[PDB]
Amino acid sequence: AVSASSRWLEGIRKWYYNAAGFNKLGLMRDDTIHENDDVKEAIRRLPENLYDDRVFRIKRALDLSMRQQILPKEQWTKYEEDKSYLEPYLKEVIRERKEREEWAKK
Amino acid sequence: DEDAVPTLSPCRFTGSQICHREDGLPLAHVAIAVEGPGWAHPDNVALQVANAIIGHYDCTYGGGAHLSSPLASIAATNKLCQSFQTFNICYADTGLLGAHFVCDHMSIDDMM
Amino acid sequence: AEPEHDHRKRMGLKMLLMMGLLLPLVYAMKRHKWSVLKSRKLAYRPPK
Repeated sequence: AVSASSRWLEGIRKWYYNAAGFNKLGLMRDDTIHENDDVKEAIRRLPENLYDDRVFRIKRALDLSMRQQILPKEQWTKYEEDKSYLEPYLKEVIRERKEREEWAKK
Repeated sequence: DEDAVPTLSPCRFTGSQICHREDGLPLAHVAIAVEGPGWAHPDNVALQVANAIIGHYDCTYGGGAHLSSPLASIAATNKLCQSFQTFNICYADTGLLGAHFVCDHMSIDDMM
Repeated sequence: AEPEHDHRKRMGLKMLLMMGLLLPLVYAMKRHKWSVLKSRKLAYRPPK
């Protein structure tokens, strides 16, 4: 259904994504997340392929940050191509903690 | 016999490091070498004398503590090692002179 | 007010001349050691 308002909402989201600039280092959104306990558990649950891809992406970014350089524009992560690979692991970890917290109430 | 031969061009040695990090693998392999001279060179003999002093080791040798080589003795006593070997690989006018070893992840720094 | 004025400035010249030597040289020392890192190449080689 939804057309004109949605693309503008997406436009501000896409604008901010580019201004954030983790994509200039080849980072995905989920690579940049602060490692709390919920997050560390989500990393631990990642499958082999995704875990190893995550590390290479961090390494390549820390390497760039040391040299104070960025990737060629060709190689920046496109907002449309940004895979929220951690989110469903993290969501489930949060859901598990919240159930424990409800049981601890009663 | 006939035209177009090459003789061997000399091969530049570079002080350098390659690090294939693979944590899935149960033991680390490290090889380290300086530039040897060639096949031809008289001081290959004295380098080999020296390499024999450092020697080789393996976890299936008799003699932990009592082995003559201080590398072999300490590697056995302190469990630093599954194996090491000295080498002097020779090519025309260049070589690889040093040592290879195989060890646990927590033992590389001590072995070096 | 300031008997040290003349000594202060002679020392001052001696400082700037020394710092003009020592700052580029210590910089060159830090650049030497850091070279190993600043020119490092990474490759990712996963199975399949």
